[PDB]
Formats: sequence, C-alpha cells, structure tokens
Amino acid sequence: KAHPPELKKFMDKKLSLKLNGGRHVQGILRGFDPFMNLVIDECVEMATSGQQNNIGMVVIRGNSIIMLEALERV
Amino acid sequence: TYQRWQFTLPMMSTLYRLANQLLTDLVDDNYFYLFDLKAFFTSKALNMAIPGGPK
Amino acid sequence: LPLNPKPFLNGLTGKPVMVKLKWGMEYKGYLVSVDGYMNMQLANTEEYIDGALSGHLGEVLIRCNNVLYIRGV
Amino acid sequence: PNVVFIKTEDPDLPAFYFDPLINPISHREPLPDDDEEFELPEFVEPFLKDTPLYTDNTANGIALLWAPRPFNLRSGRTRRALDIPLVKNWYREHCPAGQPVKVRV
Amino acid sequence: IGVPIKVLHEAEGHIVTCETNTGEVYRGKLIEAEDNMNCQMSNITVTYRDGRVAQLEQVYIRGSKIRFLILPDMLKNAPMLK
Amino acid sequence: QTLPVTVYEMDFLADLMDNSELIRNVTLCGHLHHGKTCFVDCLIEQTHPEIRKRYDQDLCYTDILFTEQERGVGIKSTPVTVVLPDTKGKSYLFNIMDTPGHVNFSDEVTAGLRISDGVVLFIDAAEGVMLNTERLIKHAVQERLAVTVCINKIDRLILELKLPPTDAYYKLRHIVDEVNGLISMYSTDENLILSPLLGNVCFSSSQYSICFTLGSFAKIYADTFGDINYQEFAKRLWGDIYFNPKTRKFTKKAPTSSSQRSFVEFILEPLYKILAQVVGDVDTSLPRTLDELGIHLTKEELKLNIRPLLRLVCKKFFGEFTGFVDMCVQHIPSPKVGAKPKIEHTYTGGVDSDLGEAMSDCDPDGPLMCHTTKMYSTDDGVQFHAFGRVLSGTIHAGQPVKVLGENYTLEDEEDSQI
Amino acid sequence: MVQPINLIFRYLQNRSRIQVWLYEQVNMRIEGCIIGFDEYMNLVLDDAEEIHSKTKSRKQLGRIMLKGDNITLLQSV
Amino acid sequence: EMTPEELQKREEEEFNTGPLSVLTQSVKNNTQVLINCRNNKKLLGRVKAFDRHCNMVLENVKEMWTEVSKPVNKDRYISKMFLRGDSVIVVLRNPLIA
Amino acid sequence: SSKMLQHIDYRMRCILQDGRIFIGTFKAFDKHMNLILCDCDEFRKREEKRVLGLVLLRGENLVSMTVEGPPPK
Amino acid sequence: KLVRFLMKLSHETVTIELKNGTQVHGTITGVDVSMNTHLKAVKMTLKNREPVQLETLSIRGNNIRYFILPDSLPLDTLLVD
Ligand SMILES: Nc1nc2c(ncn2[C@@H]2O[C@H](COP(=O)(O)OP(=O)(O)OP(=O)(O)O)[C@@H](O)[C@H]2O)c(=O)[nH]1
Ligand SMILES: [Mg+2]
Repeated sequence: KAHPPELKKFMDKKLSLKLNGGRHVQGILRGFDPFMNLVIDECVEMATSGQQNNIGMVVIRGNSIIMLEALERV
Repeated sequence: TYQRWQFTLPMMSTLYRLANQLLTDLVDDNYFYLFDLKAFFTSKALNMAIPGGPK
Repeated sequence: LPLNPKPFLNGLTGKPVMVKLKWGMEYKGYLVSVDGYMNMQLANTEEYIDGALSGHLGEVLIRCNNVLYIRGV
Repeated sequence: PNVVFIKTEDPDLPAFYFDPLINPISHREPLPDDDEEFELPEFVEPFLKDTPLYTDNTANGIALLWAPRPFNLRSGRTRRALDIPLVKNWYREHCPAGQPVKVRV
Repeated sequence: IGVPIKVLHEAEGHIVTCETNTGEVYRGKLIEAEDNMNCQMSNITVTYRDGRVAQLEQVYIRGSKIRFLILPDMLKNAPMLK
Repeated sequence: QTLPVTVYEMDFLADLMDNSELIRNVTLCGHLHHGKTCFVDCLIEQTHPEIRKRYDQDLCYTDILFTEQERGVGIKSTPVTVVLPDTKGKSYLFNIMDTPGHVNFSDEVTAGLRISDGVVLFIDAAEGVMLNTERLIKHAVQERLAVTVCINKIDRLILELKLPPTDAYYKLRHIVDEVNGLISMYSTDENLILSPLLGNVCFSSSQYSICFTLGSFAKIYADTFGDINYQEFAKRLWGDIYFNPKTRKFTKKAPTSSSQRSFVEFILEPLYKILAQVVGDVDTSLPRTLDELGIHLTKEELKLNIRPLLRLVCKKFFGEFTGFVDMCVQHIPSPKVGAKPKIEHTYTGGVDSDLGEAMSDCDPDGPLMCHTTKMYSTDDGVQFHAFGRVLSGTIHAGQPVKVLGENYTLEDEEDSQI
Repeated sequence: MVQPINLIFRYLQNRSRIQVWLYEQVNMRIEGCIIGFDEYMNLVLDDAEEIHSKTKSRKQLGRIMLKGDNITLLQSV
Repeated sequence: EMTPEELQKREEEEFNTGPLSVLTQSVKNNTQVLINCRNNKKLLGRVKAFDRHCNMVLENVKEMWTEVSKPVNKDRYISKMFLRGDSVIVVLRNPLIA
Repeated sequence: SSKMLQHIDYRMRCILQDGRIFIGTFKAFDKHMNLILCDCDEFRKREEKRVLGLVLLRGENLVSMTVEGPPPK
Repeated sequence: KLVRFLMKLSHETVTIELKNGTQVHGTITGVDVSMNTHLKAVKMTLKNREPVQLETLSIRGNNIRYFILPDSLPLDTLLVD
C-alpha cells in the first residue's frame, strides 16, 4: 500500500536537502525507497558554520528530511 | 388476458430455426437501396418510375 | 559474519549492560527479556544522570520511544 | 456499414473459429526486461477464469443477434392474428429472375 | 482514500502556499501531489521565519514536515466537495 | 439562464477556463462511419444524467441539422465543451470538435484542425485503414498536430466475425503497424511511434460504452484485488510477453505450448467472456458472472433486450471513460505549451515578430488576438455567429473589436472594419 | 539505481568507518563500524565512539545497537 | 507480519515471557508502581490493566512535578486515571524494601 | 465516525500544537483528521485576524477543535 | 483493546489533560477507535491562559496525555470483553 515517491524527475541532479536541527547538506540523488530514504553521491556537508566537507556515497533516513531543492534545472 | 410474453433464448433459437422458410436471409439495410419507402415517395413526387417499382 | 541486531538482543540476554535513553540518562542492569518489537525489560538497574548517580529505583521496563541505544559493560 | 456476420453451419465446431471464408492475416516494441521483476500478489487472477470461453448457447445467441423482428427480441406484446403479414417481405424485397410478366405486374 | 486528498489532487496546476514545521512559507504553482502529502512545487516565493524573501524554482516538500496548505478559492465548486 | 442537469457545477467550468494548463483542444476525425458521433454521445451521457439513448435508435446528440438526420451522415463539424475526470480523479476541460468522415466534406476537418492542438483518429477494427484515414493522417501531420489513434468497434471482432483471440490480437497489431507506417512515411520526426505501451492507442466500442487503455484496465485490477502498481502492470500487457503462473512473473519465453500472450490472457479473454455470458447465457449463468464481477442489477434491468442489457453491463463494469482522458492529457499538449508551433505555422510574419512572442505565451491579458474559422447559422437564417479560438487577450461582451479579412495587409488597410 | 538497503549491505560488506547522525541532536555524533541491519533500520556498531560539537570528547561505546527512529545520516569516515 | 492468523494469543504470551510482563505482576500481585512521564512527572499508584499499547488504568495515585523561583516538587492526589502509553518515559515496579 | 458528519459546514475553531487558531467552515475530513476548511481566519497571541481562504490542515499538527458559529446560508 | 473500553463510558463528567498542559472538564460523549474524543459542556482551562466555556469540543486522540475519572465508576464490571 506504501507507494514510492515520484523522484524520477530529480534523478542524477544536484540537490540540497534540509535536515531537522537547521541542518543543510548537498549532493547528487542516486535513488530512493518507498520510505523516502535517499542515497546521495558526492555528498558535501556544508553546515551552518560555513565550511564545506565532501564525504561521498551516503544514506539519509527520510524521517529527518524537511525539504528538497533542485539546484540544477530538472 | 394473454397480453405480454417473454421467452428464453433456446426457445427463440428453435422458433427461428423452424421458421426459416417465411423469413429472409438479409443482414443489413444495404439491401433496399433506392427500393424503400422514401425512394418510392421521391419517385411519386417526381412522377418517374423506378425499374421494378410502382407507377 | 552477518550479525543482525535481533539475534544480538536475543543472544546476549542476561549480561549486565547499560541502556542510554533519548534524554541522556543511563540505566545499568542485566537484560531480562526483549520482544520482536524491541521493547526491553531489565532488572535492578541503576540511574546515571549524565554519568552521575542519583538514587535507587528498581527494575525497569523501557519502551521503543524512549531509548537511544544499548551498549555493553 | 456492411455487416460481416457469418452463419454457423456446424453445431460441433467451437463458436469462435477462424472460418476460411475470412481472408488470412499476414503475420509478421519497447518491452521492459525480465530482471526488473514485477510480482503480482498470490490471490490475483484474471477475470472470470472459472467460466469457459463458450457454451452450447453462445453461437445460437450470436445468430439471434442478427435475426429479423421479432426473432431478435426476448419480450414483447401479443398481436392479433390478422395483423401479421406473412408475405410482406416476399413482395417487399425484389423480383426474382425468370418470373413471367403478370408476376412482375 | 478520503475527500481532502482528492481536493489536494484537484489543486495541482494552480497556485497554493504551504507552511511546514520549520515555519517557512512556500508560495507557488503546485506541480504534483500524491496520496501522502509529498508536494512537488515550482516557481516558489520563500518566506523564512525572520523575513527573508527568496526565489526557489524547484521544491519537493516531504509531507511529514508539513503543517498545512492554503488552496485557491474557486475549489468550493469542485465536484467532490458538492 | 436555463440549463440541463449536469454532474458538475457551471461555475466550476467558468473558473476552469482561466488556467490554460488544464484545457485541451482536441479534434476527433477519421473515415466515414467509424464511430465518432456515438463516442461523443457516450461522453455527453457520461456528463449528463438526464440524457439517455433510446433502446432502438442511436442518440446522435451532436447531429443537430435535419439533413444529417435524414441522410445519416455527418455534414457539419460541431463543437462541444465538457469537463471530464481522469483516472486519478482530476477534472479537465475538453473542447471537442466532431468532424465528418466523408471525403467530400474534408474541408470541414481542415477548419477544425486550425483551431485545435491534437488529433484523435477513430479506426474501425473490422474494416481497418481506409482512404480518408490515410488522407487525414497526412493532413494532420502536415498541419503539425499531435496524433493519437483510437480503435473503435472491437465488438465486430467478437459478435460479427466470431474471431479467435490471438487472431483478433493479430488484426489489432496489423492495424497499429499500418498506422505507424503511414505516420513514418510523411513525418521526419522519429518520436511519433504509436503503441499501447506508451499510452498512445485506445480501444473502444461506442455502441456498448467500452473504452480502455492498458492503464485503465490495470486500474480495474487495482480496484478489484488491490496492492498492484497499475502504472507498472500496464507496461507489460502488450507484445510478446507471457505470464508464468508458477513464478508469478512476466517472461519473454513460452512456459507451455498453450501459453497465450499477456494481452490475450488478462484483457481480451475476459472481454470475450463478458460479452458471451451476456449474449448467449442470459438465462442460466449470467447472475453467477454478475455476482463474480461484483455487479448488481435490478430485476427490471434483467428483463431488457440483449443490446441494452449488454450496454448496461459494460457501463456498470467499465464506467467512466478515463483512458481517453489520460491519452488526451498525456499526448496532446495544452495551449500554453503548444502555442509556439501554432504561431509559427499559422501566423503571417513568423513567430520571431514582436506580437508573435506575445502570443506564444498564451497571455489572458494584453493584446486581443482571435482567429475565427467557422460560421454557424441561427434557427431563422437571418444572421450568423462566428466561431474560432482566442489566441491571446480576453474578449468581452459589448467590447468594440476590429475585424480583419483575408485581404488585409499593413500596406493596404482596406479589408478591415470596426 | 541504488536503493539504501543495498548500500547498507555494501557497508556491512566493506566494514567501513560509518559515522551516524542523530535526529534533533545537532552536536553529538557517533563513529562506528556497521555489522547488520533489519527491516526498520536498527543498526549495530562494532567500535562506536561519541564526538560532540562544543565539547568534542571521544568516549568509548563498544558494540551498540542504535535504533531506527533516532538516526539521520549514515556517512563514511 | 508473518503471522496472519485470527487466533492471536501471542499478545498475552507477550504479557508472560516478554517485556510487558512487568505490568502483569502489578495486575496480579497488586504492587505499587512508579511512572516517569514525558513532561517530567512522577506518578505513584496501582495499575489495574493495560494493553499492548500500554494504555493503562490506574487507581489511588499521587503524582508529582517540580516548579521553577528555584525548583520545588509539588504533589497532588487523584483517585483514578487512564494513561495513554506513548506519554511515558519509564514504568517501574517498586522494589521490596522490607 | 458520524460525530464529524454532524459537524459538517459548522464555523469551527481549531487549536494547533504551537497554539495558533484556525477558524473555518468545516467542509471535509478523513480518517487521519486532515481538514478542508473554507474562508479561514488565523488568530495568534498580539491578536490579529489573518485571512487564509481554503486551508488543507494536516492531522499531525491538530490538537483540539471546537464550534464557534452556525453554517451560513 | 482498552480504547474499546473507553466508548463504554459515555455521559460521564471527566477531565482530560493534554500534552500541552491544557485541562478540560466536561461530560464525555463520543470515543473513536483512535481515541478521538467528542465532548460537551466544556470548561477548558488552557495552560498560562484563562479558563473558558465551550459547548462542543473535539480532541484528536494523539495529543492526549491522560484522563481523570470520578470516584463512582464501577470499572470491575466494565473491563469485560
Ligand atoms: N457494432 C458496432 N457498431 C457501432 C459502434 N459504434 C457505432 N456503430 C454503428 O455504426 C453506425 C454509424 O455510427 P456513427 O457514430 O453515426 O458513425 P460516424 O462515425 O458518426 O459517421 P460520421 O457521420 O462520418 O461521423 C451506427 O449504426 C452506429 O450504431 C460499435 O462500437 N459497434
Ligand atoms: Mg458522424
């Protein structure tokens, strides 16, 4: 009954995510599940301090996701 | 009073099979072309004669 | 060696461990029972508020929406 | 449009049969791959699979679909017996060939 | 499925404005919406909690963090609401 | 003003015209006698509760002249404006132009293709591709409109030819292949491949209210059994793909020699069984089938004749025509999107002019630009009403406007009036 | 494409230095080495350690079982 | 869930060998229970019954919370309560002081 | 759930989790307490009347509802 | 289920304290399976605000902290399935 989210429009694009405690992150979307857990390649950190830290291939749980922002035109 | 009737489909199939002599083998109104009531009324109003039709 | 958390909680039941909650307080006790829903029951535990002892309370049932994690020793 | 209905001459044939009166169809797409496996649930079946494709009353019911009035009905009113022309189709259709002159008149 | 989700699917293509749990107000044209409240929106004017006005052209809001949405006023003649 | 009873409010149709993304301009065409006006009748009966077909005659709601009623053919292309829901439940505004299919009235179609953006071509499943269908494919492609094809009269594969299921599938596939060939002969664009896999081809029977694509029949499966992604299940009900009942999967090879294709196994044989149990077995096994499909009929509804009962059973089963709305939304552009090739092809002076870029946005305020192509008479025949589309601006009742004729230029300024 | 549970399976194959973020806890993060998961994303860590943001005192945690309803980001190093 | 059966008596075997059995002794032996709940309150009383959602019924309870001035703990008596199960930190069987 | 079928078209007040006030005509509801309210006004505490219109409220942020006014004609 | 227990206690003057600290004194009318409580004769004392009178109240069942029942309720014959 759990329908997957239509994130086909945002595949392989540069998007910035907002997380719970005023947190911010960026990177390339690579896939999803029907629980909106997101895999992100080339993940740079970009906290509220102002310094940028690349990590790589990461997984964000969907419960702390606030908003998606497509920097590249989809 | 014997006014209305309704049957079943094998009954209608059998009564259609028995009556095959008094019926035509037509399927569509591509027959009677220029040989129906309206063409006969048109030939009536124009005072012409269809070949096979009335005068 | 794939060790899932469910045989971890159904295998080491009885060892003196410490659970740590969402509020930051810590319960030292040995695990009595645990279900598939991951509610937990531990006996004769002790209360550390930020590492500092507060008092004696007893044996504790802990619920899913209160726990942070479960570590050993 | 030309009704292309074909009459049934053998009761032992299936009702849906490729009659050789019909001209043959001269035989010869983005299909997805088998590995992205779409699995249906177990109790999902095609519709009406318990009923057969045809019964004994199917071809007769199709033949009565193109029958003249009243043989295409299944309910109606009774008519008084002098108001049923049994010969109206005969002189309404056409003249058969080879009839004498007085028959055409 | 109930009535408000069908009203949400009816408001696609028009201009709606949503406020989420982070106090941010996003106004613009709703593109897509599902049974759950995952809303894909475009041409977005953004009002933060402090008051900064931003322009974000592709936004995808998770339905869990949403407080509420504000719909157009001509949907009171929609068929499912009558 | 007085109006018949309609399932939607008229204020909703008044407020839906303001959004040019939810409007579609569609022209229905095809060869003579392939089922255009009866499909329009089915849409009108879908939108109006009080308009019903007679049990013996066709309705012909959009044949309003007496010449069309005495000849039985279409003479004048007639417009209609309705609001229809799709599969997902969203309401859409349709402007539908019914054009005649006779060849000598082909000028009635060219006046209809000027004021519209998409083409729906009706093809008889029994006869196939004919003369005027082949001419209208060329004429609709060269006028740069989107093309979708609906295959009407599929019950002539069932109740007239009495044709086997895989042979009817081969007939439908041969029709679709000939349509793809006639598309590819005149087009230079390779993205015009028509197939039911793309949601581009519909199947219909106008006489008994049958209309489905793959997605709508998959939605019927999803409403009957549940927990099935219908948009993914509809992607594998066409072509050489087979259901393997042991693994419950879709494989491209034959499990047995008696294995049928997926379109035959899941769609076409239930249609044969519904029509067969209505026609041949109304007396013995029809209540068992109607109890199995979840359809309840009144006892007076069971005593009808065979053709209205078959129309009633197919109308209770299939219901609203959501697949046609899905096709016309997915594959026919809105006038906000498709305004640029319309201005590029139909407006003198090119789209690169100053007014062409203003008309390419479909701006409801600004310069008023309208193009009237058709003239309709009243009941008395003393005055005419113009009929066209509004390219830009907003026209108002009582507004003084300027009428420009076909001999007008900027140099002359003679063929003009206020 | 990549789904996240196959990448968690790749993480337990690689036994990488997985740093986990937390829901509503912007300061306190945990380094660890993953072993196994479940259907609700409960995660065991072999050698976990605690790193704050204002204090930054690394304390030993050992093999922990961190729940699914607390985690935010599963990043490496 | 891989157990779709209608004869579902695992939730009371949950109440016997599982974690929730702590409450059942306080159903059967009728002991005193102490409850720490989400806005920092301490509820001491006697629970009658409960469910898998820990929706409990309590009787003859004293519940305390502190106020800040500087934090002083106040108490009040309630004869009978219904307590929703997501509104708790912990449930505590009080030990045998003797 | 006919107690909300009795509440149809009433001018009702709605209290959020943060303490704000949504006053609107009760048009539609569901099982997750998602509200369709037409001609809505927001009250917060300094008091101000903030006109909204047609509001789709999510059930996760609604605490309690009460009735203020009769349905208009 | 104890929530099915809660709909057997209609027309009783109980109080409800929610997760915001708001207290409601009133006669209970309707209980849903998700504990959606429909109340009448409402004395609503909100935390750090003034108590008010209300005629019909509708509390969503998630935000309930606890209930308080009067002294004269025989629950020993009401917890029978
Ligand atoms: N068997 C069958 N006959 C149909 C179907 N749809 C229409 N017809 C019949 O075919 C005849 C012509 O239908 P129309 O809809 O009038 O044909 P048309 O396409 O409007 O012809 P134009 O005037 O050229 O537009 C009528 O007798 C219809 O009842 C169908 O689905 N099946
Ligand atoms: Mg016609």
